[PDB]
Amino acid sequence: GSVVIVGRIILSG
Amino acid sequence: APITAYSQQTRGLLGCIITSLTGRDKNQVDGEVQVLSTATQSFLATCVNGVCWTVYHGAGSKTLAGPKGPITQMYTNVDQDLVGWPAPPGARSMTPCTCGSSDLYLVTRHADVIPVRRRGDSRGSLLSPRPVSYLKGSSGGPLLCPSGHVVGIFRAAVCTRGVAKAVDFIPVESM
Ligand SMILES: O=C(N[C@H]1CCCCCCC[C@@H]2C[C@@]2(C(=O)NS(=O)(=O)C2CC2)NC(=O)[C@@H]2C[C@@H](OC(=O)N3CCc4ccccc4C3)CN2C1=O)OC1CCCC1
Ligand SMILES: [Zn+2]
Repeated sequence: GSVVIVGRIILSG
Repeated sequence: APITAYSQQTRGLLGCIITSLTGRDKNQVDGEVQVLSTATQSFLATCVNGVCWTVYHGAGSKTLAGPKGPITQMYTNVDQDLVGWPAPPGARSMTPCTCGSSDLYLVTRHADVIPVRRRGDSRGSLLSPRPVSYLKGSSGGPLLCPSGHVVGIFRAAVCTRGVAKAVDFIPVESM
């Protein structure tokens, strides 16, 4: 199978 | 450096098993750090200069699910435990570090930003030790300088008797 983007980390500052 | 992070899940497990089998991702990709998953393990990726970078011990040689089908690994360096895919549109790339600062900040999958003191090309120490279970699944996550640029991605936890005291990482120059 493939690797899947299941989320993200939003950065700030 | 007032660097903070916030994690947003964009998929459940059923949607992950399905997108994994197909290789086709319907979702719109945003952000610079991606939370990755094969159906069976989960880790991080960091987009830098066009490429979505992560660890080999996580991704293997697997393809990444993309808008118009499976994306083949353009880059694989098993010697360095690094893989990359050309970033899918929407994935913004981080700017590589300039200040050459030794005060680093590791971003984990739990949206925490951990102070790290650079000790060499690939090594930094945790100012506060962390439990091993706490860092698991954060490989691929960036180490940022105080201004907020990428100096590398988290590869391995350096432990002293069951507790992580330092981090080993792939430098940006290696990518
Ligand atoms: O071997 C370790 N330490 C282990 C400790 C394992 C206990 C779990 C610690 C927790 C956190 C750590 C970031 C992480 C992880 O979350 N991985 S994950 O859960 O995302 C996985 C993708 C799904 N990587 C690890 O778990 C690595 C993997 C394994 O090491 C590698 O496969 N490396 C070792 C580092 C290295 C260095 C140069 C060339 C190749 C390699 C390959 C042991 N590891 C390790 O980190 O340290 C050595 C190597 C560098 C300094 C001494
Ligand atoms: Zn910098």
